[PDB]
Amino acid sequence: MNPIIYTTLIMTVMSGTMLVMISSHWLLIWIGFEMNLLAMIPVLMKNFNPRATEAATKYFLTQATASMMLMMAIIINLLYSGQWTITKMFNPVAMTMMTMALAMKLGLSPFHFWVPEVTQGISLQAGLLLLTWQKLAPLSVLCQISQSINPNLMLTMAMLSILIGGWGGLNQTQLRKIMAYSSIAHMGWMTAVLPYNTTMTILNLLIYITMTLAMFMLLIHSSATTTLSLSHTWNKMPVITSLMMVTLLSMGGLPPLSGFMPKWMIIQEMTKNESIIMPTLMAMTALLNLYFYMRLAYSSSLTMFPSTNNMKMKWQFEHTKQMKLLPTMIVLSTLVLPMTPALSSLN
Amino acid sequence: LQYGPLAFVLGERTTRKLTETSKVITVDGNICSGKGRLAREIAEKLGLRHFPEAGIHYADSTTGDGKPLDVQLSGNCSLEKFYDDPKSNDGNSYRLQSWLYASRLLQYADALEHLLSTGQGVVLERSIYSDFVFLEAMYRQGFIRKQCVEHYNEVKKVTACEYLPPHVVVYVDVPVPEIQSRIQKKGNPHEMKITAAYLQDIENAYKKTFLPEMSEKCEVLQYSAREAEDAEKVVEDIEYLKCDKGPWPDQDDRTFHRLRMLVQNKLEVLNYTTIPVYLPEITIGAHQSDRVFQKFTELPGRKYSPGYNEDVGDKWIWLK
Amino acid sequence: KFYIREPPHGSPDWLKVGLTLGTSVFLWIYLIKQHKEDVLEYKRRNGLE
Amino acid sequence: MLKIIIPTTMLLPMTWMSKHNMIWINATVHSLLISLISLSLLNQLGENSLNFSLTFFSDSLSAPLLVLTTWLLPLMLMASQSHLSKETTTRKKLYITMLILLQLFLIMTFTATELILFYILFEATLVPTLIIITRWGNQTERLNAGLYFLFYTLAGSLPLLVALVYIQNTTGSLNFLIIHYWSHPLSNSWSNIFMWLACIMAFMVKMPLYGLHLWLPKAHVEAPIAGSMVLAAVLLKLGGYGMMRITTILNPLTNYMAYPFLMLSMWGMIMTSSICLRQTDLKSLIAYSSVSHMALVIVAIMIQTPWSFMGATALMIAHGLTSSMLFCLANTNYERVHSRTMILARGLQTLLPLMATWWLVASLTNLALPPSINLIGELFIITASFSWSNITIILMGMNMMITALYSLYMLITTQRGKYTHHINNIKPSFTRENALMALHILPLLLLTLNPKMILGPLY
Amino acid sequence: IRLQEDPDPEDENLYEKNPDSHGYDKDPIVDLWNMRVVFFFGFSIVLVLGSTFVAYLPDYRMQEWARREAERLVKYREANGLPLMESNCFDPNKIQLPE
Amino acid sequence: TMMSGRPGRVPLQFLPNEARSLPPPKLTDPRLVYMGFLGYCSGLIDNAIRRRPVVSAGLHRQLLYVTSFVFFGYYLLKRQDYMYALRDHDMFAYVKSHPEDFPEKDKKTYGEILEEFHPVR
Ligand SMILES: CCCCCCCCCCCCCCCCCC(=O)OC[C@H](COP(=O)([O-])OCC(O)COP(=O)([O-])OC[C@@H](COC(=O)CCCCCCCCCCCCCCCCC)OC(=O)CCCCCCCCCCCCCCCCC)OC(=O)CCCCCCCCCCCCCCCCC
Ligand SMILES: CCCCCCCCCCCCCCCCC[C@@H](O)O[C@H](CO[C@H](O)CCCCCCCCCCCCCCC)COP(=O)(O)OCC[N+](C)(C)C
Ligand SMILES: CCCCCCCCCCCCCCCCC[C@@H](O)O[C@H](CO[C@H](O)CCCCCCCCCCCCCCC)COP(=O)(O)OCC[N+](C)(C)C
Ligand SMILES: CCCCCCCCCCCCCCCCCC(=O)OC[C@H](COP(=O)(O)OCCN)OC(=O)CCCCCCCCCCCCCCCCC
Ligand SMILES: Nc1ncnc2c1ncn2[C@@H]1O[C@H](COP(=O)(O)OP(=O)(O)O)[C@@H](O)[C@H]1O
Repeated sequence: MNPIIYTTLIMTVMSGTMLVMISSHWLLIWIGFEMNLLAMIPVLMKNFNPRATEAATKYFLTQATASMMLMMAIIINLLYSGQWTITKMFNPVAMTMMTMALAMKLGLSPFHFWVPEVTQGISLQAGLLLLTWQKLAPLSVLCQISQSINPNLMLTMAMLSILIGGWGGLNQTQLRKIMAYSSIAHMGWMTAVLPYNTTMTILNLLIYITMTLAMFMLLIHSSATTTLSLSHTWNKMPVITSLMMVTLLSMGGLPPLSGFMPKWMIIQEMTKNESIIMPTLMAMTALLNLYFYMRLAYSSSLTMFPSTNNMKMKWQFEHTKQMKLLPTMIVLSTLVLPMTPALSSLN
Repeated sequence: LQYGPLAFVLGERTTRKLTETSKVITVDGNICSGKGRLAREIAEKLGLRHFPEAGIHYADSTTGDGKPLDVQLSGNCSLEKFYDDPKSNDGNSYRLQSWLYASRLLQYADALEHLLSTGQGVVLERSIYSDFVFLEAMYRQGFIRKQCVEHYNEVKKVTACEYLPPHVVVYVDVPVPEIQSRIQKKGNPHEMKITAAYLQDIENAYKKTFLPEMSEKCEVLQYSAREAEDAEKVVEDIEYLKCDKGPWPDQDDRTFHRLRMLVQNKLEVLNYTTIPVYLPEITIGAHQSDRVFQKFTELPGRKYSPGYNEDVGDKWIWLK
Repeated sequence: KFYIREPPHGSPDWLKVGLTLGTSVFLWIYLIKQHKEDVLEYKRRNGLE
Repeated sequence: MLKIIIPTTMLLPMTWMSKHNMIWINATVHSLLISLISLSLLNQLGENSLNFSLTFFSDSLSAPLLVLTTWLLPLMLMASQSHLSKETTTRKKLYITMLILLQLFLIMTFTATELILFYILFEATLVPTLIIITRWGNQTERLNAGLYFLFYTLAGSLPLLVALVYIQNTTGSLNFLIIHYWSHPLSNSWSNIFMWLACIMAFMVKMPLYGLHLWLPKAHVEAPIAGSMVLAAVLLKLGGYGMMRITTILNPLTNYMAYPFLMLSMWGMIMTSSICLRQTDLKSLIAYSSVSHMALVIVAIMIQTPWSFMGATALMIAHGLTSSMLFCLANTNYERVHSRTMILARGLQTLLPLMATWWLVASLTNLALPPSINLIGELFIITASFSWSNITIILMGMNMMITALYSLYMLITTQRGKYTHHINNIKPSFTRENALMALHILPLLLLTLNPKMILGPLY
Repeated sequence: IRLQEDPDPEDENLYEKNPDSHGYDKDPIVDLWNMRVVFFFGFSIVLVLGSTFVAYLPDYRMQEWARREAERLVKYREANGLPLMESNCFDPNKIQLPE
Repeated sequence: TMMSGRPGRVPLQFLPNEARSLPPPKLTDPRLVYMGFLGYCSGLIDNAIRRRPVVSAGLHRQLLYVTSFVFFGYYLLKRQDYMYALRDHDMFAYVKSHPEDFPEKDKKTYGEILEEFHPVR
């Protein structure tokens, strides 16, 4: 792919998301979604191989079905209200269809399989962009339409997402599938807190994006896509393994790291509204995520797996490409707990 | 500046610098032949750049100071031990074979980078495409194992599926008795311990597999010893051949940009040479790996990046 | 001349060094001026001085 | 409290900027200086605590624990010197950094004035301990030990976080002074029962409680010497401190919910002492003895009488010191013979007289020989339990008998008898080891001389 | 065999290379000064100075003050014939029972 | 969403004109010091990742890290203080406007208040 074409497609994806986030018209929001998907498909199919083609095909099918459902919901809402402005939807059936379409776009359970499938199919940069941006946009739409969301359905989908992410991450071995299930669990947390405080939703989004960027960029730096491939990193650059370990600890919600702040704020907000059982179950279920994070950290940082012989040549040579904002994302993902009251600024 | 997408956008195109002599003339040949002399003759006459045959201390040569490192820190293998005890129980034979394949892959990447950054052709004494003959010769004699052969095949596939094919098997066909006579005349005892069956297996691998395989891709120019003495005839034959062979005619500017980005990054070149396949011959224990890495870091000019080593005479560290 | 190849960071990039130092100094002086203006505006608006 | 907090955050850069051969010297000297500085917190009042600021305060319960932590850091440094000779400079500095961070988190946990900050720091102590165990442990089971420890603690403590945020929303503040002055009785309903369960179960899993204690042998056996020293002496006391702090808002429901935990704790004393009777590993014996003592402290806290809190505090301090000394002795014996089996090495009194003396003193302090603070705390707890009911005396008596039995059993097995013939690498005891044992044992006798400093705020 | 692994090294004895070793470090001077600083600081400073500091800590617990106040109250009570210990902590006049 | 949709809210404005009536954060603020500490840590991590002397290489870029973090932290603190002040102002206004919803209660002394006593035995 030509660099000019690649940057044009990236800017088209970003422009589609910006159009979705700045448009007050349902037709314009749908147009932004269509543009985002259209420009996103080649980014997935950059490195051409049958696995990438299959991942792109599955992603296209899922996103097209979600877009059709979203347009149907828009039309149904227009039928009973005659309004195009994105506000509290005036029809429960249209609201349910919109919620299901946005859940399918985000990856919430039971619409989650395509997330690990595509993430394994595509490369690390494609997975990073996919997760981050393609979860950034529908969450903005949901935050705009929050006041009409059915709490029962939203919380059911959120809890299912958390459980499914935990169990999938427990069983998986591939780094990209682990990241996909982590994304599913964090989206579950965000959508669980969504019907109560969109500010907490945005805070969780920002923290999750920072941690995911840090983890994916560390994986790109180490050029590891499996557990055993990552197990050789300690013999070439042990600093990266330690940074990855602290990032994994933060993603598990362990205090006093940055990952504990979203869970803490969400628990507080949900327990303000006389909801105890849901926060308790959500907090207890994150232990599965922390378990597979710790299992991944054992193989890379806290132990020394056997190495190979060409690693000496690896030592002789030096990394050339420099990651952008990697130290900043590492610091922001582990040491911003004492700056929690900035959520008022985020408000 | 360093080559990249910004340079490509600005207009640094590879096909602009390419010429008729911009050819990766790999010269494939046999053991103890005049291939090294023939390659040097071809490089001078055609104006190309000659790469000496890749090795452990060739891999050691390109990085830092050109002086070689200790065998413990680099390679962990020796050719003399392979000659003395080919079937030793420490896996030195396959360890040496894998290290030599990695060195040849690095050398091919360097040659491609030089060709695509300067437009000058390159002459290689041996390449990764002809490296499998030694592995087959070892396997026939029983020096290495089937698992070693499978690991070599996997690494070779995943690492050589990327780069462009070589240019000529200049097979300096020297009979095995003449090879043995030359080895005896040279006088090195370790190579004098080479058996005749091992030398025959290399020739069988070249003639039965490598020669037919490369005939489809490109022209193959086979010469005897006396024919290879006349390098002018070889040069004339090289300049004569013209056809639509290989992917080079269909190579585009974008493909050349991708290839240059791949070959300018050595860690991406040597990425799949360390796949997690735990053969006893190549696997290193955790404690030994840690100790050897500590020694390598204790080496004089290799603790930090090249521009940030005070002990070797780097200044302005605090402003760099 | 220890390294056979010239390292990409062999010599300091004086352009980058100057840009970095100038940016740091400019940001610091702008922050100090902004703080002084904010203090004066707060005092004027609240009538303290 | 900043006069103690800042010197630790200065220990960090000092450790990372010191020379390769001076890290241990600098760390030990400045840790001793910080301990001397922290000794000033023992000047507590009689009515109200010392309120330094809105964030940190010191009480007659917090001060001895802070002094114990600041005193325990240099001993861990000495043990690390012992067992980390061949490590690289960067890894040694990382180990010292982990110890320093753990000490800082413990200090802030003990001096925190609000329950949510207390929870944050008390959970922050998990990371350095897990890293130390799973990184510098010697055997394969260290990963499993770390997993068990981390997940037991988190499964205990997450409902505590939910309960704390609920309590703040309901009442207005989690500040300890406010929740003590504005305390109101807790009605006997299912919601109050479950809130009580959340808080108490969190601190009991941390304590630990019998039935929730397997993580303790798993982690203490497989941890390095410094990790074992900090796990047994200080990290076990976080649960006791929390229970003595959190029970202010749980009355009168504690009078009704304490029965299952009291029965569990007493029968756990009995069971763990009996387990100590038949242990083939010395570290496991010490760990189960720690479990028994913590069960006794649980009984004291649950019966919750003014004579039981003083005994609880005294027993916590005494057990911390005694367990640290026992672990140090066991580690010396292990480093001599590279095995934790107790019957492997014998005749150690013939081979090493001074270590035999240290073993005798440590085992005498373990079995609560009067007038040691171990016995003071145990006797206060026993008297309070007798006032509570008149069969607790039977249970305490049999527990005390079995405790003496297994203490003297391990002493006789390790030190007395005929030396093993084929073990010929028993070098004379080092001055470092002798000084470590002396620094462990002398403060116990000094606190015996002056016992009012470790009897809590109810003295 | 399965790996190219180093053999387990024999444990080094500090007394072999230094019969006067204190067990702190393999360098003689560093070992000697580590022992000296540990002994001096810990034993002398911490033990002796902290022990005497704690012994002579001021009576902020008001034990002696409480004893003197108790003596004064006992003297005043038994001089005037009043009971030594009052029946109630608070004043029933100020306490208003619900009725 | 609570604050969004408040009357008089200008979109995409980091700090409105009414925020200038509040005391600006002091340059010696502990939060600003923590932001500078985060910048210094980011610089050290940059040196470690790029394999340079951590505490002595790239002093200019470490200074730039610290300066940028301090600048953004100062503006973030200003916005946070403005938001909290606005929240308190709205709360007090609503409490004033709804006295029947927020009534004063009689203050009874503990001598008058009857509370049950639960013995501990
Ligand atoms: C004021 C107090 C502030 C305290 C802040 C505390 C928190 C700091 C967070 C940020 C730290 C950034 C560190 C960057 C990486 C550095 C690595 C390194 O080599 O360092 C050696 C480096 C020099 O050695 P080198 O020869 O250049 O490097 C050798 C190579 O690394 C070649 O060596 P190698 O590759 O052979 O080394 C192998 C090593 C390579 O791996 C590492 O070195 C990784 C170490 C962790 C880095 C990532 C940390 C991320 C954040 C974690 C936060 C956790 C909670 C922290 C709570 C803090 C509360 C205060 O890997 C292993 O050993 C494998 C096993 C790993 C086990 C687990 C390790 C990670 C534990 C996670 C928590 C660590 C927290 C403390 C970290 C301290 C690091 C210095 O020294 C320093 O970096 C010292 C930095 C501190 C002093 C700076 C100078 C100050 C002078 C003036 C003082 C004035 C005081 C008053 C004013 C203060 C104004 C600020
Ligand atoms: C020789 C054989 C020894 C072993 C067998 C023992 C046999 C009995 C030996 C008795 C020897 C001592 C007898 C004489 C004692 C004289 C000193 C004693 O009288 O003073 C004590 C005081 O001792 C100290 O208080 C002990 C200090 C204990 C604390 C030391 C801490 C050191 C740092 C270590 C930290 C460890 C942390 C552990 C958690 C805190 C008691 O307090 P007090 O009589 O009224 O003080 C008088 C001063 N006044 C009048 C103004 C009040
Ligand atoms: C570690 C995770 C946090 C990452 C922090 C970086 C994230 C990007 C920050 C980019 C800041 C750009 C500011 C430049 C001016 C932007 C003005 C406009 O875009 O936003 C303004 C300010 O809004 C911004 O969202 C606030 C920026 C706050 C950035 C820091 C957030 C910190 C969150 C707490 C994390 C703990 C602190 C960690 C240290 C940073 C006004 O918004 P407004 O249109 O009128 O309100 C309605 C919009 N809603 C619906 C989204 C609310
Ligand atoms: C919005 C993104 C802004 C990104 C700015 C940085 C450039 C792109 C990323 C490059 C890679 C990251 C690491 C950079 C340092 C290491 C590489 C190096 O040597 O860079 C040299 C360069 C010299 O500085 P110079 O070119 O003068 O930059 C200012 C120009 N006006 O050194 C530098 O330029 C150092 C700059 C450090 C910047 C740290 C990141 C920004 C922090 C801002 C504070 C707020 C943080 C919170 C999140 C963002 C909020 C807006
Ligand atoms: N892949 C390989 N495996 C084992 N040995 C190899 C391999 N490649 C080269 N060698 C050894 O390197 C030596 C190269 O000698 P060569 O350069 O052919 O001699 P001359 O310079 O006389 O032509 C040979 O003796 C051969 O045994």
